[PDB]
Amino acid sequence: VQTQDFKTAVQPDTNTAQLIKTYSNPKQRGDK
Repeated sequence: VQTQDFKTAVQPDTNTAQLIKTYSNPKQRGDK
């Protein structure tokens, strides 16, 4: 899972979110 370019109030790059993204959306690019 790729990290986002920068953090946002609505979308923080939390470890829990990245763990959920493994099965929810593993193909997200992360390029804003």
